Amino acid sequence: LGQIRSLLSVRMGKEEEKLMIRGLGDIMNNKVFYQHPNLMRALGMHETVMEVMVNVLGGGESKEITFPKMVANCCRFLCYFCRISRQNQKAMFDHLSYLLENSSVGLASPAMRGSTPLDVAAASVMDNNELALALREPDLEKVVRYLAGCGLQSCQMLVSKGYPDIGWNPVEGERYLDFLRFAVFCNGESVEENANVVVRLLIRRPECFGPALRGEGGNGLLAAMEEAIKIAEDPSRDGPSPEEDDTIHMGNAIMTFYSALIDLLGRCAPEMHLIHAGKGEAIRIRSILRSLIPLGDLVGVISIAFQMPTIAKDGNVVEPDMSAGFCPDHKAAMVLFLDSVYGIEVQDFLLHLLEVGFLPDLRAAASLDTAALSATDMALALNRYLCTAVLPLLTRCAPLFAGTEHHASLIDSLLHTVYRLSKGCSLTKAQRDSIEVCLLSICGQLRPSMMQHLLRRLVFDVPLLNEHAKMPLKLLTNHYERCWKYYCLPGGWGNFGAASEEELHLSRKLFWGIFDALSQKKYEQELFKLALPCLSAVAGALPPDYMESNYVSMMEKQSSMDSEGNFNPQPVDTSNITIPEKLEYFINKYAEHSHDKWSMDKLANGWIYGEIYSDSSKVQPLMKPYKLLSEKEKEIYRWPIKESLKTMLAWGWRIERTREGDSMALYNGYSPRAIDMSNVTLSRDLHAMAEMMAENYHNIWAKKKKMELESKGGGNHPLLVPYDTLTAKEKAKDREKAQDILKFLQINGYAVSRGFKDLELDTPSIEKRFAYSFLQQLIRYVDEAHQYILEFDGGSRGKGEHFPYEQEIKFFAKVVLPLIDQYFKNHRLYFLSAASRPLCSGGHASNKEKEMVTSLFCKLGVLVRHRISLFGNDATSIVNCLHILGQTLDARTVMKTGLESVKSALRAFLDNAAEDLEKTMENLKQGQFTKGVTQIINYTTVALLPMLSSLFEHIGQHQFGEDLILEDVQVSCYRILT
Amino acid sequence: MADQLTEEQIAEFKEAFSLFDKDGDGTITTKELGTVMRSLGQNPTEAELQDMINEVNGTIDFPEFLTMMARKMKDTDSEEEIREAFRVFDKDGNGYISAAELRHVMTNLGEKLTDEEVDEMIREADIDGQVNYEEFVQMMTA
Amino acid sequence: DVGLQEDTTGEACWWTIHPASKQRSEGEKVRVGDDLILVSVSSERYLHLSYGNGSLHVDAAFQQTLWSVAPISSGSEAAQGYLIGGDVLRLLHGHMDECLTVPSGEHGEEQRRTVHYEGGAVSVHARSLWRLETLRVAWSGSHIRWGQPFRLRHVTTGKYLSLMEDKNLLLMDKEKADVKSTAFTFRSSKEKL
Amino acid sequence: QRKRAVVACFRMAPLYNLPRHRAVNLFLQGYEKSWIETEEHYFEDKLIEDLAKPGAEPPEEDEGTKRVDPLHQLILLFSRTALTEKCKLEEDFLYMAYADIMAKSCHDEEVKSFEEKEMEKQKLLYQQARLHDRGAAEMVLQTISASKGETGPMVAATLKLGIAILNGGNSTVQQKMLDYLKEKKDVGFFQSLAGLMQSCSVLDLNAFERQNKAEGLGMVTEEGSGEKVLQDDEFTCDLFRFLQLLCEGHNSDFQNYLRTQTGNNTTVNIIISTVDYLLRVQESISDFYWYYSGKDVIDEQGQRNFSKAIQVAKQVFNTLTEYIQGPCTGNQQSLAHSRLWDAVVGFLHVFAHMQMKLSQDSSQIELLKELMDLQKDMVVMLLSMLEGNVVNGTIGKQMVDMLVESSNNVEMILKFFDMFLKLKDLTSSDTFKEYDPDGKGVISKRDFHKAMESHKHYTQSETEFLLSCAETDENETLDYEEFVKRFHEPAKDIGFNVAVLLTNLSEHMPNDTRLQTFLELAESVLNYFQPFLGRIEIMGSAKRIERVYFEISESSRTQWEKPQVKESKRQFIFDVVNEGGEKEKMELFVNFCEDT
Repeated sequence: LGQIRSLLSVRMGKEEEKLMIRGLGDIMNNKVFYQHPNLMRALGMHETVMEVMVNVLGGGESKEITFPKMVANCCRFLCYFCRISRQNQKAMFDHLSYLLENSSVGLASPAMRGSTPLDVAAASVMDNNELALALREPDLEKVVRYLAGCGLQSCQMLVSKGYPDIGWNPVEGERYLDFLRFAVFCNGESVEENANVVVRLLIRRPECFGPALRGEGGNGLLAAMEEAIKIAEDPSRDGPSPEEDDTIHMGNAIMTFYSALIDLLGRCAPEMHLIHAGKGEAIRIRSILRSLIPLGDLVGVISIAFQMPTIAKDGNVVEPDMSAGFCPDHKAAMVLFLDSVYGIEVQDFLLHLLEVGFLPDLRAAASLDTAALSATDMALALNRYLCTAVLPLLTRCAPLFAGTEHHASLIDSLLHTVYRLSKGCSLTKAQRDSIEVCLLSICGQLRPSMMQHLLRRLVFDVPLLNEHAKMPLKLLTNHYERCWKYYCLPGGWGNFGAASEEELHLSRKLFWGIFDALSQKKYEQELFKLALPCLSAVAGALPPDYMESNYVSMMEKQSSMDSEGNFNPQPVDTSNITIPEKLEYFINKYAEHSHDKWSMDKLANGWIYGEIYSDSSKVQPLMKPYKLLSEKEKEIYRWPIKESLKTMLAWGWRIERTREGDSMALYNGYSPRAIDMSNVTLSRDLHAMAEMMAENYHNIWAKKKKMELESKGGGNHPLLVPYDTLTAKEKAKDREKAQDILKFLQINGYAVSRGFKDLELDTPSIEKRFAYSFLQQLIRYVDEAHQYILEFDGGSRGKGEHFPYEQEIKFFAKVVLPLIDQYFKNHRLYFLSAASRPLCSGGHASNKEKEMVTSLFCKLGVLVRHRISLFGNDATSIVNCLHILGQTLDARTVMKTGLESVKSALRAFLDNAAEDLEKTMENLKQGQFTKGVTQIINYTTVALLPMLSSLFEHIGQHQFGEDLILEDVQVSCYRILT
Repeated sequence: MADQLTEEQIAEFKEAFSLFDKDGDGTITTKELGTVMRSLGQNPTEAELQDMINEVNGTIDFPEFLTMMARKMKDTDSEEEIREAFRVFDKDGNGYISAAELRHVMTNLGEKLTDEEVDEMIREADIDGQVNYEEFVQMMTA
Repeated sequence: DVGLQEDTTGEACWWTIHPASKQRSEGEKVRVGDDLILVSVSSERYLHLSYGNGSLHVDAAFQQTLWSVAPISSGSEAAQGYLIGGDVLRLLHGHMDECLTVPSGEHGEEQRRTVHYEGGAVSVHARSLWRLETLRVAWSGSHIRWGQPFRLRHVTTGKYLSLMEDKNLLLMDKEKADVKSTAFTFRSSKEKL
Repeated sequence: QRKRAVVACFRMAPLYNLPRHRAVNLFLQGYEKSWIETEEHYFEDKLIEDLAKPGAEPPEEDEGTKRVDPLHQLILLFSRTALTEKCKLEEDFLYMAYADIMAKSCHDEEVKSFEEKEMEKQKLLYQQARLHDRGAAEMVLQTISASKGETGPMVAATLKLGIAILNGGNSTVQQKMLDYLKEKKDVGFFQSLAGLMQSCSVLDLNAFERQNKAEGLGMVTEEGSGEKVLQDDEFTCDLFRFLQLLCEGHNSDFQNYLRTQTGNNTTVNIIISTVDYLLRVQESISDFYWYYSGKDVIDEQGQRNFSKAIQVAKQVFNTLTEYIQGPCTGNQQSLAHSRLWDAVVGFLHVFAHMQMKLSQDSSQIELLKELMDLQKDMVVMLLSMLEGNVVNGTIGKQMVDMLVESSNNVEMILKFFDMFLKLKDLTSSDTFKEYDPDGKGVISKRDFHKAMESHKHYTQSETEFLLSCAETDENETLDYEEFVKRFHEPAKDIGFNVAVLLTNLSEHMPNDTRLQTFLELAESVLNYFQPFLGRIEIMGSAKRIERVYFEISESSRTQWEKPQVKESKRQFIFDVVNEGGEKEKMELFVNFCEDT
C-alpha cells in the first residue's frame, strides 16, 4: 500500500504502471485484504485506487485512454474490493457518479469484461437492496442517455478496425443494459421503484431499443434475430475482414443486445401479486411492455433452432463457436420475458408453445446424449438453459395439463424426451433435481390412462435399480397411489376410463421385475425405503383377481426399445412371406388408384403435361392411363403395396375375401379423376392396426436413414427417434398412408381380422391369478425366513451371533412384511368375500387363495413364536401383519373347503397359543416373590395378546365360531379361557 | 466472502493455495485447479470443476480463487444452520414445539416486525395453534 | 389512437398538462397564451402530431409535441340573449312571420343553393338554421358586436352564404368560401355612417 | 431475502464466540462512538479571552502602534484566505474549528430578574464585541461571498458564526456589515446568497418512500438515521435566521438594501428568493400531507419530518415578517407582487385539513401545536403585510382576492375556532359545574355529552366531533381542564389575529361585496373577539393617519370599568377641561394613563 501511495506522487508511465500492477497483485494476493476488510477501508485503499484511476483517465481524456492495463487492473481491484464486504460496497457506492461519466472507457474493447468503470459501478450495487433503493433518477438517466447514444450512433473504434458500419452500437448497448438489469433486479426480486423509472426513461427515448423495436419502419424482433443469425453465418459482415481479441462477431453482438434488452424489460415487469391487487401503475407498465414486444415475436424467437454439434469422420466433434452464433442464453431471456409479462394461463397456448418452441429443444438435448457429444459447449449450454428456464416454467404451469386428452402425442413426446434427458449423464445434481420435479408434477397432473407409453419405458429401465432409478421409482409410486381406482375397480375411475388389460399386464411385469430385483439386490437404506412404497402401491393398484394372459401380444413393443441404446429399429423381415395370388387384384386396383391420385395432385400443382418422356424438359410422368403404363412403371407403385402386404401377412392378421365385394367387382383424352377417400371410418382395432403398421414403416425409414448416417460416418438426424416420441405432424404422413391402405382394404371389403387366436380360454383362475402367484411367493419367502431363523437358533446360541444371511433377513424384515401388511389391508374385503357379498365389485377370492391366506397366517405365527427379541424393532411389523391377516382370515370357507395340512396348522396355532398361555400361568404363579420367565412374559404381553384379540374379534364379528371352533380347537379355547 | 467466512478457514485456504504459491499466478493453472482443494481435503467432482470454470487471462489468481470458494460456501449448509436451533431450544427434540414455546420463538426480538406471522398462518395452518417448528423453518431454510 | 369516449370512468379520459419550457413550473397558474405537453394518464404517452402518413395525424406517441391552448369562450355568457360567436340561430325577417332559408322539398343541391324568405313550419324545421362563425380562431365564442364581420353557415347543407354579382345570394362550399364574398356584418341602423 | 435474514439471525453468535481481536475492534469503535464523542468540555470562552488579551505591552516597549492581538491575526488570516481569488471555496478544517469556537464563545448559553436579563444582554454584547472589533463580520461576509452559492460545512460554520455575532439584533454588527457591503460594492455576496437559497433542500416524498421501503425490507441502517428527506434543515434555518437577524430591529437601511443594491452593478432580490423558497417548502409540505391524508395515523418518521419542515417554514415566515415590518413599503409591494399568495393558499388548505385530522387524534398533540404555531406566524406575516395600509390599497385588494380564493379553507378554520372558543364558555357554565358537582375536575364522556346537549349552542355534528377529539379513557372520563388548555388557548390567539386581519381588511376596503360576504361567513369569531379588539388612530411615520389594532385583556377591561377608576377618569376629565391647558393636554392625559 505504501508503494502504491508513493506511486501516487509520480507521473504515470510504463515503469510506474508495471510497479503498481505488481503492487495491486500482491495486495489481492495477501490474506489481510480478505480477512480484514474494515482495515482496508480504514486505510482507504479504494480511495487511493480511485485517485490513480482519475489521474490515468484524465491523462489524455480527449484522446484514447492511455495505459488501458492500469485502468483494467484498477477496475478489477475495485470490483474485488466491492465483493469483499457490504460496507466496502457501500463505501464504493459513494463514487458511483464519476464512474457513470467514465463508464464508456473500455466498453467496446473486449477481454475487459469485469474490468471497466461500468463494471465497478455495477459491482457497487450488485445484490444490495439498500444501494439499489439509494440509486437516483439522474444516475439512471445518465446510463439511459448513453444507451440511447449507443443505439443511435455507431462505434468509432469498431468501424476504424474495419468492421461494417451499421448504424448502432450493440456491443456497448449490451453492457449498458446489463448495468440497468443489475440496477432494477436485486436478490431475485424486482425493485419496482427503479424498474418503473427505467421503463419510463426507455420509453421516453425509444432509440434505446435499437433499429428493430424503434418503430417507424423498424422490423420485428424475430426479423432482427433472423437477420443477425444470417450475419453471424455470413462472413465479411460479421468480422472486420480488411479469445475473441479483434473478432467481435457482430451478429452475436446484435443478438446479445436484443436478448439483454428483453431480459431487462422482463425483469422490469411488475409482480403478479401487484397485478392481482390492481396497482394501476403495475397494469400500466405491463401494458406498455406488451405494446413494445408482441407475443408472436417471442414465440418465433423461441421456435428458432440452434446448430447442433456434429460428429464427423474419424470420430471428430465439430462444435460451432458459441460466441459466433445463436446461443440458448438468448432464448432464456425471451422465456423470462414471456413468463413475466404475458404469462402462460391457457392450455391451448401452453400446448402450442410447447410444440413449437420447447419440444424441439428438449428433443435436441436428448439426442445430444452420446458420451462424446455430452460435454460440448452447445450441449452443456442447452442443458443449463432447459433446466433453468423451460422446465421450471412447465412445472409452474403443470395445472394447465388437466384437459390434454386430445394432444396425447405431443405430451407423450414431452414425457419421453424428459425421461431420456434425465437418464442422460453429464448433468449436475441441481439440473437433475429440476428434471425430477418437472416430470413428477407433469405426470401427476396428466391422466392415468395416457401415460401408458412412459409406464412401458419405465418397465424395462427401473428394475436395474441403478442410481438414476430413484426418480422413476417415485414417479411410479405417486402415479399408482393417485390412480389406483383406474385399475382395481372394474368400472374405472369414472370419466377417465378403465385399464385395457395392456396396462394391467405391463404393471404386473413391472411389479414382478421390481420385486425380483429388490430380492436379489444388496440392502440399501434409501433405495429400499423408496422401493417398498412403490411395490405396495403397484400391488394395491393391480386387481387381486387379475388374470395374467399366458400369451403376450405378438412382437410387443420391446423390439423398438433397446438396452442402454434405447433405440434399435427392428423392421420385420419380409423374405419368408409369400404373397397370395388372390391379393393381386387388390394390388392392381390400388396401383390404379395411387396413379390416378398422383396424377390429380401433379395437375393440381399445375406442372407441364406429360406429352413425352423428357428428363431435362422435365415432362417425366406422362399422366397416361395405368393400363397404358409400362410394367416397369408399375413397379414403383406395386413394390410399396407388396411390402405393405408382406408386413400384413408377417404380423399374422388374416385378410379374407369378402364374397359380396369380390363377385361384385368381378362382374363390375385422359381423365385423372380419382376417389374422394378420406371420409371412410375405421374401427378401434383398425386404428390400432394402422398405428402399429405406420410405426413399422417409420422404423424402416429410421433404420435406412441410420445406415445412411454411419455410411456418412456420423451425425444425428433430428427425427431419428422412437415412434412414440415422434410428434403428431411428423407422424402425419405415415399415419395418413396407413389410413389410405386400410381404407382401400375396407372399401374393397377385403375383411381384415386378428387371425391368430388364444390357444385356450385359461379357466384356471385359481392357478393363473396374480394374488395366487403373489401369495405363493410370499409364503415361500416366509418359509425360507423360518428355516433361516431355525439356523440362527441352532448357531448363534453356540457361536454364530453374526450369520451369513444378513441381507436375506434384512430383505424379509424390510420389504416382505410391510408389503404383506399393505396388500392385505388394501384387499381385506376381497379375500374375506364368500357366497355372501361384502364387496360389490365381484371379488370372491378362490378357496385355494383363502387356504394360502390361512397358511401364511399360521407360518407367520410360528415364526413369531418366542422370537420377538430376535426381530427387535421388527416385532411390531410381524404383529401388525398377523393382526391384518387374522382380520382377513376366512375361517368358515377354509374349514369347509380346505386342505388337511392347512387346517391342522390353523388348529395348531390355537393349540400353541393355549400352551404358551399355560406356561405363562406357571411362570406367574409361585414366581411373584422371586431367565426364560422374562422371555415368555414379555413375548406374551407384546405379541400373543394382540393376535388372539384380533382373531377372536374377527371370528365373533363374522360368526365363524359356530363353523371353526369345534372339538380339539374347542378344548384349546377352553384352556385359553381358563 | 462478505465477512461470513472466518479467519482460520480463510488462512487455511491461503496456506493450501501457497502450497503451490509462485507469485499468485504460477503453478495454479486449470490443471491444479482441482489439485489444490484435493490436497486441502474435500474432493471436487465434475460439478465442482464446472462451478470453478463457470465464470472463468485464463490463469486464475488468489482473488478469483477465493471468489470461487465463495460460491462453494453454498456447500455444506444443511446441519449447522439448524445446529444452533437444536442446541438453544427443543430440549425434547420432538420438533413439535408446544404452544407457549411457539409464542416464545416468535416473541419479536428488537425488530418488532408484524403481519409476517399472521401471513404465515393464513398461507398455511397445521391441524391435529399446533404449529410445527420443523415445517416452520424449512420454508425459509430451503 | 386518440379519440372520444362516452364515459369518464378510468384514467384513459384524463390528461396531465406539463410546461413545454422552463419559464413555467409545476403548480404555476397556466396562462392563456402558453405551450403545453399533454400526457395520457392511462398510457403515459404524449398528444403527438405524426408526419408518417401522407396526411398529418394525431396519436398518443412517446415523442412529445407542443400544444397551444387558445381560449374561445368563458362562463360569463352575458346571461341570456346577447348573441355570441358560434351560435346557431334563425334570422326572422318580417314581423315574426318569415325566416331566411333554402328549398329542400324540391331536393337537389342545384336548387337547394338558393336563398329565400319563407314562412310557416320553416321556423321549427332544421332547414332554417344558420350558425355564425367569426373570422378569428381565438376568442371566437365571444359576444358579437355591431359591425363585426362573420360568416353564416347553413347548418343542414353545410354551405356558407355568399354574394356574387350575377346571381346575388348563393351558398358555396368550404373550398370556395373565401371571406371576400362570405363575410357579413350586423348593423344597428342602415344609414351609411 | 426474508429467509436470508432469519438464517443470519440463527447463525449469528454473541461476543463470547468471536475472536478476541475482532471484539476488541468492535469495542474500540463503540467506545469512540459512545464515550469519546459524547465527552464534552467547555473551553471556547477561555480560549477566546486568552487569544484576545493583548500581550505584555510594557515588555513590548512600542507605545507607537498597538500590535494586533492573536485573535485579530487569526481573523485577518481567515479574511485574507477568503479574499484570495479561487475557483471554489476549499474546505478548511482550521476555519471550521475556529468559527465553531468563536460562535460558541459568543453563545455561552424559572423567570429571572430584570437585572439578570440585563446582565446577560451586556455579557452577550461584550462577547460579540470581542469578535466584531477584530473583523469577524467582514470575515463572515467575505466567506459567504467566496462560497459562490455552494452549500457546505464552511458555509454552515460561517452562518452559525454570523448568527452568534448578530444575536439580539446587534446594531453595531449590522452597521459594520452594511458599511462593508456598500463600500466594497460586493455583488458576489448576494449572488452567493441566492445560490444558497436555490440549493436549500425541501421535503422529498420519493426519498421518504424509498427509506420506508428499505426499513420494511428489514435491514436497519448501519449508518445514522436517514437524512435524505429534508437534507439540511439546520443549514436552511441558519441561513434564514442570519437573514432575519440582519434586519431585526426594523433596520430600514439594510431591509431596502436586501431588496435592491443601489451601488452595485447587478441586483439580486433576496425578498423574491425568500418567497420562492417559501413556495417550494409549502409545496413539499402539501405533498407530504397528501401522502398521509388517506392514511389513518402518522408514524414517528412522518411526525419528525413534519416537525422539521414546519420549523423551516416558520423560520422563513419570520424572515419575511422581519423583511416587511417597520414598515418597508418596497418590500411590501415586492411581496404583494410575488408568489406569496399561492403559498399562503396552500398553507391555508394544509392547516384547514390537518387541524381536523390531528385534533381527531390523541398522539399528534405536539404536531398540532407546531402546525398551529406555524399558522400563527403566517397570520402575523399577513398582518405585517397589511401594516401601514391605505383605503382601497393594492395589497388589501390582493389579500382579499387570496381570501376569496381560499374561502372554503378559511371557513373550515373559522368553524374550528368557533367550536373551540365556545368550548370555554360551556366549560365555565354552571350546568357543566353541576354535571361535575365536585371540584375534582374530571367528568365522564356521556356526562360531558349530556352537558353539551343541554346548552343547545352546539349541534349534533359539532358534539360528535368534540367527543371524537376527546381522548379515550379506561374510566370513560376526560379532564376538561386539560382539554380546554389544549384546544381553546391556540385559538383566542390565532383566532384573535385572524379577527384583527379581517377588521383591518374591512376598514380599509369599506366597499367590497366579496369581503362583506367573507365577513358574514366569519361573523361569530368577530363577535367573540369584539370586546378584546382595540382600535386607535395615530399620526403615522409616513405623515398619514393610521389605524392601530391591538389586544385588550378581560382583566384590563374589568379594572377600567370598576367604579373607582371611573371616578378617577371623571375627575381627570373635569380637571383638564376646566383648569387644564391645550398645550399640555396630551401630557396630562399620558400621566393620567400611567397612574391609572
